[PDB]
Amino acid sequence: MVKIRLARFGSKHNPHYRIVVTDARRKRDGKYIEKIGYYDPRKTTPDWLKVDVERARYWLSVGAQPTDTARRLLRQAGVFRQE
Amino acid sequence: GRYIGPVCRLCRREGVKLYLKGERCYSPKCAMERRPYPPGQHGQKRARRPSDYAVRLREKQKLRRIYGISERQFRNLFEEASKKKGVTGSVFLGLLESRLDNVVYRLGFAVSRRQARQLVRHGHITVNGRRVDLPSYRVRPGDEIAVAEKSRNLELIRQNLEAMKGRKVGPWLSLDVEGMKGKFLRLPDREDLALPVNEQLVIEFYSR
Amino acid sequence: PKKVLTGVVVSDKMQKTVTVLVERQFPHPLYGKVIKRSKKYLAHDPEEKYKLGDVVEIIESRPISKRKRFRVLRLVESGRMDLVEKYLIRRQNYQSLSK
Amino acid sequence: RNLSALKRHRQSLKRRLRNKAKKSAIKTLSKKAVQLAQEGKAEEALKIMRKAESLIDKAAKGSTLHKNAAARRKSRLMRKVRQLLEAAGAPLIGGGLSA
RNA sequence: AGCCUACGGGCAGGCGCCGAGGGUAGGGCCCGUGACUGGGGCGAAGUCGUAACAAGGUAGCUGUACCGGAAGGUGCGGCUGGA
RNA sequence: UGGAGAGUUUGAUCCUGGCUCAGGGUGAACGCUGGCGGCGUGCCUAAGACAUGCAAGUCGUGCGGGCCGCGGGGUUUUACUCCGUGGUCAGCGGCGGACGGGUGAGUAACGCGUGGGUGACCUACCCGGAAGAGGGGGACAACCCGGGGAAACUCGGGCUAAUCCCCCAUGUGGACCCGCCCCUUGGGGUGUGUCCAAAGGGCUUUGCCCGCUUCCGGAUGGGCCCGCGUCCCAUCAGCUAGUUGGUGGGGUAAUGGCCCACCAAGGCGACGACGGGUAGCCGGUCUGAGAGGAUGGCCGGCCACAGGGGCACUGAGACACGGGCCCCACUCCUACGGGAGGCAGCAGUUAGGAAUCUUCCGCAAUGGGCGCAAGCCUGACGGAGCGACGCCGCUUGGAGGAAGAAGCCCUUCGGGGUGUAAACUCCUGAACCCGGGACGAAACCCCCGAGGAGGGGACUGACGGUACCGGGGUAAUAGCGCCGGCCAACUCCGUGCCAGCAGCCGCGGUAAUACGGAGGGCGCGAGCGUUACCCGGAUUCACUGGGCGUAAAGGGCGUGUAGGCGGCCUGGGGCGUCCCAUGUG
Ligand SMILES: [Mg+2]
Ligand SMILES: [Mg+2]
Ligand SMILES: [Mg+2]
Ligand SMILES: [Mg+2]
Ligand SMILES: [Mg+2]
Ligand SMILES: [Mg+2]
Ligand SMILES: [Mg+2]
Ligand SMILES: [Mg+2]
Ligand SMILES: [Mg+2]
Ligand SMILES: [Mg+2]
Ligand SMILES: [Mg+2]
Ligand SMILES: [Mg+2]
Ligand SMILES: [Mg+2]
Ligand SMILES: [Mg+2]
Ligand SMILES: [Mg+2]
Ligand SMILES: [Mg+2]
Ligand SMILES: [Mg+2]
Ligand SMILES: [Mg+2]
Ligand SMILES: [Mg+2]
Ligand SMILES: [Mg+2]
Ligand SMILES: [Mg+2]
Ligand SMILES: [Mg+2]
Ligand SMILES: [Mg+2]
Ligand SMILES: [Mg+2]
Ligand SMILES: [Mg+2]
Ligand SMILES: [Mg+2]
Ligand SMILES: [Mg+2]
Ligand SMILES: [Mg+2]
Ligand SMILES: [Mg+2]
Ligand SMILES: [Mg+2]
Ligand SMILES: [Mg+2]
Ligand SMILES: [Mg+2]
Ligand SMILES: [Mg+2]
Ligand SMILES: [Mg+2]
Ligand SMILES: [Mg+2]
Ligand SMILES: [Mg+2]
Ligand SMILES: [Mg+2]
Ligand SMILES: [Mg+2]
Ligand SMILES: [Mg+2]
Ligand SMILES: [Mg+2]
Ligand SMILES: [Mg+2]
Ligand SMILES: [Mg+2]
Ligand SMILES: [Mg+2]
Ligand SMILES: [Mg+2]
Ligand SMILES: [Mg+2]
Ligand SMILES: [Mg+2]
Ligand SMILES: [Mg+2]
Ligand SMILES: [Mg+2]
Ligand SMILES: [Mg+2]
Ligand SMILES: [Mg+2]
Ligand SMILES: [Mg+2]
Ligand SMILES: [Mg+2]
Ligand SMILES: [Mg+2]
Ligand SMILES: [Mg+2]
Ligand SMILES: [Mg+2]
Ligand SMILES: [Mg+2]
Ligand SMILES: [Mg+2]
Ligand SMILES: [Mg+2]
Ligand SMILES: [Mg+2]
Ligand SMILES: [Mg+2]
Ligand SMILES: [Mg+2]
Ligand SMILES: [Mg+2]
Ligand SMILES: [Mg+2]
Ligand SMILES: [Mg+2]
Ligand SMILES: [Mg+2]
Ligand SMILES: [Mg+2]
Ligand SMILES: [Mg+2]
Ligand SMILES: [Mg+2]
Ligand SMILES: [Mg+2]
Ligand SMILES: [Mg+2]
Ligand SMILES: [Mg+2]
Ligand SMILES: [Mg+2]
Ligand SMILES: [Mg+2]
Ligand SMILES: [Mg+2]
Ligand SMILES: [Mg+2]
Ligand SMILES: [Mg+2]
Ligand SMILES: [Mg+2]
Ligand SMILES: [Mg+2]
Ligand SMILES: [Mg+2]
Ligand SMILES: [Mg+2]
Ligand SMILES: [Mg+2]
Ligand SMILES: [Mg+2]
Ligand SMILES: [Mg+2]
Ligand SMILES: [Mg+2]
Ligand SMILES: [Mg+2]
Ligand SMILES: [Mg+2]
Ligand SMILES: [Mg+2]
Ligand SMILES: [Mg+2]
Ligand SMILES: [Mg+2]
Ligand SMILES: [Mg+2]
Ligand SMILES: [Mg+2]
Ligand SMILES: [Mg+2]
Ligand SMILES: [Mg+2]
Ligand SMILES: [Mg+2]
Ligand SMILES: [Mg+2]
Ligand SMILES: [Mg+2]
Ligand SMILES: [Mg+2]
Ligand SMILES: [Mg+2]
Ligand SMILES: [Mg+2]
Ligand SMILES: [Mg+2]
Ligand SMILES: [Mg+2]
Ligand SMILES: [Mg+2]
Ligand SMILES: [Mg+2]
Ligand SMILES: [Mg+2]
Ligand SMILES: [Mg+2]
Ligand SMILES: [Mg+2]
Ligand SMILES: [Mg+2]
Ligand SMILES: [Mg+2]
Ligand SMILES: [Mg+2]
Ligand SMILES: [Mg+2]
Ligand SMILES: [Mg+2]
Ligand SMILES: [Mg+2]
Ligand SMILES: [Mg+2]
Ligand SMILES: [Mg+2]
Ligand SMILES: [Mg+2]
Ligand SMILES: [Mg+2]
Ligand SMILES: [Mg+2]
Ligand SMILES: [Mg+2]
Ligand SMILES: [Mg+2]
Ligand SMILES: [Mg+2]
Ligand SMILES: [Mg+2]
Ligand SMILES: [Mg+2]
Ligand SMILES: [Mg+2]
Ligand SMILES: [Mg+2]
Ligand SMILES: [Mg+2]
Ligand SMILES: [Mg+2]
Ligand SMILES: [Mg+2]
Ligand SMILES: [Mg+2]
Ligand SMILES: [Mg+2]
Ligand SMILES: [Mg+2]
Ligand SMILES: [Mg+2]
Ligand SMILES: [Mg+2]
Ligand SMILES: [Mg+2]
Ligand SMILES: [Mg+2]
Ligand SMILES: [Mg+2]
Ligand SMILES: [Mg+2]
Ligand SMILES: [Mg+2]
Ligand SMILES: [Mg+2]
Ligand SMILES: [Mg+2]
Ligand SMILES: [Mg+2]
Ligand SMILES: [Mg+2]
Ligand SMILES: [Mg+2]
Ligand SMILES: [Mg+2]
Ligand SMILES: [Mg+2]
Ligand SMILES: [Mg+2]
Ligand SMILES: [Mg+2]
Ligand SMILES: [Mg+2]
Ligand SMILES: [Mg+2]
Ligand SMILES: [Mg+2]
Ligand SMILES: [Mg+2]
Ligand SMILES: [Mg+2]
Ligand SMILES: [Mg+2]
Ligand SMILES: [Mg+2]
Ligand SMILES: [Mg+2]
Ligand SMILES: [Mg+2]
Ligand SMILES: [Mg+2]
Ligand SMILES: [Mg+2]
Ligand SMILES: [Mg+2]
Ligand SMILES: [Mg+2]
Ligand SMILES: [Mg+2]
Ligand SMILES: [Mg+2]
Ligand SMILES: [Mg+2]
Ligand SMILES: [Mg+2]
Ligand SMILES: [Mg+2]
Ligand SMILES: [Mg+2]
Ligand SMILES: [Mg+2]
Ligand SMILES: [Mg+2]
Ligand SMILES: [Mg+2]
Ligand SMILES: [Mg+2]
Ligand SMILES: [Mg+2]
Ligand SMILES: [Mg+2]
Ligand SMILES: [Mg+2]
Ligand SMILES: [Mg+2]
Ligand SMILES: [Mg+2]
Ligand SMILES: [Mg+2]
Ligand SMILES: [Mg+2]
Ligand SMILES: [Mg+2]
Ligand SMILES: [Mg+2]
Ligand SMILES: [Mg+2]
Ligand SMILES: [Mg+2]
Ligand SMILES: [Mg+2]
Ligand SMILES: [Mg+2]
Ligand SMILES: [Mg+2]
Ligand SMILES: [Mg+2]
Ligand SMILES: [Mg+2]
Ligand SMILES: [Mg+2]
Ligand SMILES: [Mg+2]
Ligand SMILES: [Mg+2]
Ligand SMILES: [Mg+2]
Ligand SMILES: [Zn+2]
Repeated sequence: MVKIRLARFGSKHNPHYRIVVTDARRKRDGKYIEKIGYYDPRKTTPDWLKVDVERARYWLSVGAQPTDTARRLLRQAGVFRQE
Repeated sequence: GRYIGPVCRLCRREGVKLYLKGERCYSPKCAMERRPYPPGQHGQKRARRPSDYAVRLREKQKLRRIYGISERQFRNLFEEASKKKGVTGSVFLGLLESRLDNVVYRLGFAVSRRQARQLVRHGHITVNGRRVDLPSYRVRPGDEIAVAEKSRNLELIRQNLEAMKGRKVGPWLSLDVEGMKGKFLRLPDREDLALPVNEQLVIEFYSR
Repeated sequence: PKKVLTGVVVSDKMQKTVTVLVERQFPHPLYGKVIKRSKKYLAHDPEEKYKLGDVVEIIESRPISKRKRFRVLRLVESGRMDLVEKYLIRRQNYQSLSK
Repeated sequence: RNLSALKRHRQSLKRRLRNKAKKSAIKTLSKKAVQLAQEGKAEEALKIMRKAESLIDKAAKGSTLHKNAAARRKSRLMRKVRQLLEAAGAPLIGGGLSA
């Protein structure tokens, strides 16, 4: 299926991640459908996370099982939250 | 590495008092006042008509030697000077002057740009409170070049301040000997520096 | 959109097929001067309608055969043998080469 | 050294046979139909055709013959069965055909 | 003739088409090599002459032809880059 | 935001003209030397052959069984078996093994790139909409028995389970023939006829969950098709029988000469066909003022292949690297009947070469497979190891110190140089020691609420006792190229067309700043030089931006084919050309 997950960037020991939608079979750092938001795993700045919640709701709408620790970053941005 | 070898031999090459010593360079010699001629057994014979190369070459020899810097780091800056949109000639110098090992000299905590590097690499310095031992550190505007806390009480540090008392300092700089700190105010304009080098030749030489 | 272009029919021999010659102008990518080149496509003519000397529009279409991947969209005019002249004489000259 | 991919190989062999069996009976049945379809018969030329049209889609359930490839078989079957009867006959017994 | 069958059929097997490649025959291109032979280049001093640069001591050059140890000579035209 | 030139044909001069050098670059290698770190990077050759270890499995919540361990009995008691549960081993069955990882052989091609086409197509798993699951029957492994075999494995005989195979029904629907309308390539709807569905399992069981069947849509991933772009030789000029098209068929998910029968005589080519040589292509990369040239390593996308070659099976998907069958080559086993194997996966070995790494640590993180979950596997990955291979940062000290040590070198014997250099005094404190010591890691999971949205709580770190912090603390590696001109840094001696230098011009034939050593000097500095190759200079293939009276260069002269080019006025179209917008890049 199409999945929403993370992709490594930034040097060795200095990880970053692009939360992105790609085909499950793709390579990790490989070409992807669309970048939604980044995420610093160490918070070296105030901007240690971000999510284009507009389209994120979209892919879940068109079905797109995301990772576990990918869903996590989505709960913090609370794409699922509604009240 | 720096010119760890004899220093006063360099001044004797451009027939110019290159200030790179300290107390002595203001004595009766940067080694100069007794030997206004090049080293080696020769030299003090009838000098040779310098070629366009000879000149433009040695002009660059001064500017670098002045900051006791390596050819590597040196040309990297000149090239970088070429990248940013502005008068490369002068721009270079400003970047060249934003060196931490040089700012500490301009702030006068150190007798020479060499002593300045040692003090810096030894961490005796600090920017905006945080410590720094990288003499290449690009000093930003508004940065506070302060002497490290446990460093203040040192004798050598004091003596260089006992000389920076009252006596003015760079117009793009502010001393504050009381707090034993300092301040990088703004990137110098061409005139604010008085280097014995015509920066235009140094550009020319960088074309081969 | 299905690509389309016009050209002169210059072969009626085949059954339910015709040959269209199409020119295109474009500048030399180093020498500017606009230059012309040409190509022949195999058009599908199921009604055996279009004849020699016809200027016609053809359209990128479902593969009819090995070389046929176009269909004759519509006619443009009949009298155009003048072009068929230049094409044939071009083929005439090849004789005066190989030894 | 011995990956248990054998489980996959032994399985395919069983698979191969089933498909081989379902598929072959498809062919031999269809032949009976076309033979009788031309042979003027129809009281059963169509009766046979049913077991065919059936066995096709039934095989279609399984991973055997699948997709519209199940349809082709049916089309290229009864489409020809009907015509073979057009050699004098008229839609007799209620075959899978609508008049 | 064997096997399975809910007997309507299936599998096994047999034959045919095509088929990796193997074999035979004759062609094409390319590379290496070959007694010997043809000219070419290079050379600090060789043998023979002295054709060219001065009217080069028969003005030169040239296409062709014939001839001569060798440069070359001569015939027929041509050129001036000769007079 | 960019553009420099020099030496060399002469007695000298101008010009043409070739050679040559300074620059930048590299997956480099070689020599001499070599201290610390960080991020990168490392078989370009034989797509040669490989020991060993690991690199793809997973679900007991699909099914029965061997084994071992725990607890109990159905029985008033008992053979023992029934029953509950954990583990293990295979088997049956499901999902994945077509992703991931490696290599450039092949390929001059719709292979790649770029923009489009499909009314000519498929899409496992995920997401949305609708409907449905009634009854009945069967086989084969495991296991039991007997046989053959060295082994690998194998034959026969008998039981049996299921989400395995099968028949009948229900047909929301879908498939097919034919007919009708819409639309218009095979798109949508409708009618009669016929054809096809389903599987159970688990718990807290009157209900929720994971599944199962049919159909439409979505998302994603593809197949095929087309315009245009993509190397050298024309001393390769003609090429073509499935060849070009047609009718009907076979095959596929699907078009097509893909494949076949029949018919027609076509198709391609100087706008370079056919042939030969070479090559994976691109984003990009190196150089250049740019236009241009050169290139495709690491990284991402696409293609191709898995010792050579062919083939199909299974499957949503493959002609499948760690699946299958066959031939050839090679390796090993053998009881000579027969049999096993495939590193261009991670390490490592051997061969070749000028040359290219540890048989390391770990699933903690990210990512992938299976599963309800717990969790299991993962040489993808996350790290560490080795090599100045590259880029970057850093150190071998800082201040003071003679009208100037000794030594060595030169000398007009007065002196000059090395040289503030050292010695010396002072200061700082790489290394080494002491203590503390992570970020990377909050989610699956647990309770409240409903297993949802929302909240709260807990476990988990290979690197690593690492980075970084605080404390204490020793002045503690410098080397290489050059010094006639270009090109810049000079003297002494030895040598004597010998020894040797050399990129060009040239140097040496007893007075060499050109050979070798020394003193001194210049340029770089943990590097410096050399070889190779690319761009530059080269404006020396010149579009930007060159020339042809004598320097190389006008065809011996005509006629003319294609092509190239084309006068003055008006009008239509709007291809080139120009502008805007938008998609794409
Ligand atoms: Mg040094
Ligand atoms: Mg500006
Ligand atoms: Mg065809
Ligand atoms: Mg056709
Ligand atoms: Mg010929
Ligand atoms: Mg079959
Ligand atoms: Mg039969
Ligand atoms: Mg048969
Ligand atoms: Mg019909
Ligand atoms: Mg058979
Ligand atoms: Mg035959
Ligand atoms: Mg054959
Ligand atoms: Mg053959
Ligand atoms: Mg054979
Ligand atoms: Mg043989
Ligand atoms: Mg032969
Ligand atoms: Mg020969
Ligand atoms: Mg020969
Ligand atoms: Mg001769
Ligand atoms: Mg020759
Ligand atoms: Mg001689
Ligand atoms: Mg001679
Ligand atoms: Mg003569
Ligand atoms: Mg003479
Ligand atoms: Mg005469
Ligand atoms: Mg004469
Ligand atoms: Mg004469
Ligand atoms: Mg003459
Ligand atoms: Mg001549
Ligand atoms: Mg002559
Ligand atoms: Mg004659
Ligand atoms: Mg004449
Ligand atoms: Mg005359
Ligand atoms: Mg005359
Ligand atoms: Mg005369
Ligand atoms: Mg006269
Ligand atoms: Mg700029
Ligand atoms: Mg230049
Ligand atoms: Mg010359
Ligand atoms: Mg010369
Ligand atoms: Mg000359
Ligand atoms: Mg001369
Ligand atoms: Mg020149
Ligand atoms: Mg240069
Ligand atoms: Mg090397
Ligand atoms: Mg070596
Ligand atoms: Mg060497
Ligand atoms: Mg070495
Ligand atoms: Mg060494
Ligand atoms: Mg080192
Ligand atoms: Mg570092
Ligand atoms: Mg590290
Ligand atoms: Mg190998
Ligand atoms: Mg091992
Ligand atoms: Mg069990
Ligand atoms: Mg369990
Ligand atoms: Mg389940
Ligand atoms: Mg059991
Ligand atoms: Mg058990
Ligand atoms: Mg046990
Ligand atoms: Mg019991
Ligand atoms: Mg039990
Ligand atoms: Mg497998
Ligand atoms: Mg497989
Ligand atoms: Mg695949
Ligand atoms: Mg070719
Ligand atoms: Mg294309
Ligand atoms: Mg593309
Ligand atoms: Mg898959
Ligand atoms: Mg599933
Ligand atoms: Mg899915
Ligand atoms: Mg789904
Ligand atoms: Mg829903
Ligand atoms: Mg049943
Ligand atoms: Mg029965
Ligand atoms: Mg039963
Ligand atoms: Mg036995
Ligand atoms: Mg036995
Ligand atoms: Mg045996
Ligand atoms: Mg049995
Ligand atoms: Mg049996
Ligand atoms: Mg009913
Ligand atoms: Mg039904
Ligand atoms: Mg119905
Ligand atoms: Mg209905
Ligand atoms: Mg009608
Ligand atoms: Mg409709
Ligand atoms: Mg039914
Ligand atoms: Mg059922
Ligand atoms: Mg089933
Ligand atoms: Mg149930
Ligand atoms: Mg769809
Ligand atoms: Mg979609
Ligand atoms: Mg498509
Ligand atoms: Mg093209
Ligand atoms: Mg050519
Ligand atoms: Mg011929
Ligand atoms: Mg021929
Ligand atoms: Mg045929
Ligand atoms: Mg057809
Ligand atoms: Mg064909
Ligand atoms: Mg056809
Ligand atoms: Mg045929
Ligand atoms: Mg041709
Ligand atoms: Mg060609
Ligand atoms: Mg050509
Ligand atoms: Mg060739
Ligand atoms: Mg190749
Ligand atoms: Mg420009
Ligand atoms: Mg280019
Ligand atoms: Mg590689
Ligand atoms: Mg990289
Ligand atoms: Mg690559
Ligand atoms: Mg192959
Ligand atoms: Mg192979
Ligand atoms: Mg599958
Ligand atoms: Mg299949
Ligand atoms: Mg398929
Ligand atoms: Mg393959
Ligand atoms: Mg393949
Ligand atoms: Mg495979
Ligand atoms: Mg295979
Ligand atoms: Mg392999
Ligand atoms: Mg393998
Ligand atoms: Mg062998
Ligand atoms: Mg054996
Ligand atoms: Mg085996
Ligand atoms: Mg390996
Ligand atoms: Mg070796
Ligand atoms: Mg472990
Ligand atoms: Mg993991
Ligand atoms: Mg993890
Ligand atoms: Mg893994
Ligand atoms: Mg390491
Ligand atoms: Mg290492
Ligand atoms: Mg090295
Ligand atoms: Mg460095
Ligand atoms: Mg010192
Ligand atoms: Mg003195
Ligand atoms: Mg002395
Ligand atoms: Mg000494
Ligand atoms: Mg001297
Ligand atoms: Mg002297
Ligand atoms: Mg000192
Ligand atoms: Mg010294
Ligand atoms: Mg003391
Ligand atoms: Mg301290
Ligand atoms: Mg502790
Ligand atoms: Mg943590
Ligand atoms: Mg934490
Ligand atoms: Mg988390
Ligand atoms: Mg609860
Ligand atoms: Mg809260
Ligand atoms: Mg916790
Ligand atoms: Mg806690
Ligand atoms: Mg820890
Ligand atoms: Mg760890
Ligand atoms: Mg410390
Ligand atoms: Mg202390
Ligand atoms: Mg200390
Ligand atoms: Mg020391
Ligand atoms: Mg050192
Ligand atoms: Mg060095
Ligand atoms: Mg050098
Ligand atoms: Mg020298
Ligand atoms: Mg002497
Ligand atoms: Mg000497
Ligand atoms: Mg001496
Ligand atoms: Mg000699
Ligand atoms: Mg030398
Ligand atoms: Mg001489
Ligand atoms: Mg001498
Ligand atoms: Mg030299
Ligand atoms: Mg010596
Ligand atoms: Mg020296
Ligand atoms: Mg250096
Ligand atoms: Mg070098
Ligand atoms: Mg070279
Ligand atoms: Mg070049
Ligand atoms: Mg030229
Ligand atoms: Mg050239
Ligand atoms: Mg020539
Ligand atoms: Mg001439
Ligand atoms: Mg003429
Ligand atoms: Mg002419
Ligand atoms: Mg002629
Ligand atoms: Mg007009
Ligand atoms: Mg345009
Ligand atoms: Mg646009
Ligand atoms: Zn001085």
